[PDB]
Amino acid sequence: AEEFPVPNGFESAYREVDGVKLHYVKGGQGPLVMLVHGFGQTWYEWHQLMPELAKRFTVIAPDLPGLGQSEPPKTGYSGEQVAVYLHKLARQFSPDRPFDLVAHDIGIWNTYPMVVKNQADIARLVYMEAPIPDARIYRFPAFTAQGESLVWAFSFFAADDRLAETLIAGKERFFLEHFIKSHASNTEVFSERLLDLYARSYAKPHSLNASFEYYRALNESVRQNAELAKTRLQMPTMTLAGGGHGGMGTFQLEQMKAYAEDVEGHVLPGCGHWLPEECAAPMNRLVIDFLSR
Amino acid sequence: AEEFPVPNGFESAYREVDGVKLHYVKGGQGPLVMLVHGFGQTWYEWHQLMPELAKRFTVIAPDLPGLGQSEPPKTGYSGEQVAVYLHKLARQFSPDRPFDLVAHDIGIWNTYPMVVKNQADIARLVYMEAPIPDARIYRFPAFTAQGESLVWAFSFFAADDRLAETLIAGKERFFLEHFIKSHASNTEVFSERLLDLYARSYAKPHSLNASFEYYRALNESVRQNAELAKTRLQMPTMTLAGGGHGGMGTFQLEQMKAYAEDVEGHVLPGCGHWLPEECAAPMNRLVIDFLSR
Repeated sequence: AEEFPVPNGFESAYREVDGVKLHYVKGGQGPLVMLVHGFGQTWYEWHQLMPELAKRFTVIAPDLPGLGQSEPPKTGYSGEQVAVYLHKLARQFSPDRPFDLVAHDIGIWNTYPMVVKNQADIARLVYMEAPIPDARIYRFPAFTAQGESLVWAFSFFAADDRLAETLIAGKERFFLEHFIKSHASNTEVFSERLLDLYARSYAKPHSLNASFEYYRALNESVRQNAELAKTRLQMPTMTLAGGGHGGMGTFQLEQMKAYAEDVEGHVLPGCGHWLPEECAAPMNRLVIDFLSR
Repeated sequence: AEEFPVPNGFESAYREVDGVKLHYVKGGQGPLVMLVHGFGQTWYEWHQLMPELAKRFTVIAPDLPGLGQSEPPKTGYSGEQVAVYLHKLARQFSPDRPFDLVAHDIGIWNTYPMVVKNQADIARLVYMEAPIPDARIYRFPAFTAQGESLVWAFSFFAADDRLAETLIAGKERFFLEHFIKSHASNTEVFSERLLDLYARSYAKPHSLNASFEYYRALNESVRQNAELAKTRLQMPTMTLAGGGHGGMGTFQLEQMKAYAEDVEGHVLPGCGHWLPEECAAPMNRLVIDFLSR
């Protein structure tokens, strides 16, 4: 069974990593690039970018532990813990060469530690649409002069007593449409059909819970990154962020500069949080050109 | 049928104000004190204070429009609109002399405009545990190093698509318990019977909706207050805030200083947000003493 349609010429497979079975979609030939999705989604967010990338690279797009068709982690959900799974996965397919990394949203939280701890394993890096967990997250506002703020949901998801699962179970489809669209500038790309696909996946009880566990581990990740960030990233990096409603704007690049010696950043106008879907053409182009240098 | 037990010597009654049937509980003799409840609650949060005050004053405790047993407002839920009803209600009972006003939580939002615009009508003012809606609310953090922040619910409640009603319906009891206790230092005062009563009341579909419409109007209230605030309050005022988990701390007095010329404040150590229930005795004493001067 596949929760989402595999692109022609790609395979859907699984690999056991430290006792956890990870689902991934793989295709193409050449140097490895790993694409890591974020909250509310799965590998499928990369499905339009993958075919073009696979013309030049071996592309692998895993489901984060607990999400999509991947089993929950056995250690925990903090960035440093989850990153081990992803680093090892990538190294199964690129054991003797560095690989490229593209990550979106909590894909960042779940990769940063393995990047900083194995810098020689990472050739080039693309980060989009989310803060690296650090003290800056504590400065985002709970409420804005426009209405709901960008990250109030962090508290919702992190709340005790399984507040979020309890309220959202049975209403996953409704909640996800609200969440995704409220964070979008080009909301029209989120058809009822596409939303059905994403909602069916995260409605799996272990997936709904795993979604929130990432946020419940966020403060732990912040504490981990406080130690880890004493060494800057040395490889070429690019940040992308949406300039429209729901996007991170200049924050993405400004924070990344504290983390990387070599970074070029882009803000995409009229695009919100969901770059691969809201603004496929310019995002795809930026990523492909960057990785193809 | 009464949603909550009326204290001996008080009457539960109704008055039509501008086409809206408002419910209140009234007793005592002497000059009038109006007690205005906030979110999650009704007139009943004042039920311990009322018979002590009723010894020196005529005490009236209304249900806010749409909450408890009061009809929804016919105009709207912004502070300036709601304040009209509460002001006219008070004047029916105290046409010939100024009355006192005690307000908690969103009771503040719903009274400030009528206070600032009718200063001659207000003898003395007590505000506890909530910001007057102004730009300061945009500084509260979405998330904290300890987990869920104090006011992330502002965005949750203000969200469209009836996000809050939709998620909370059928789970009203569960949600209110978590919300109340997460904003309390003294959770023990909230018995299953007490929570049952409050939950039953706000679970009325029009009451559940009314609850969040106050937050959906919050930005409008902030804009209203930006004009109103040009005139400072001149009457004697006191602020109270909880010093423990869930409380506003020093913020309450500090904000009030910018609005009022004559203000004294207290922070109550060991108490959270729900002062009349968590810390009835010291709160009652401070209010009674302040008003009895």
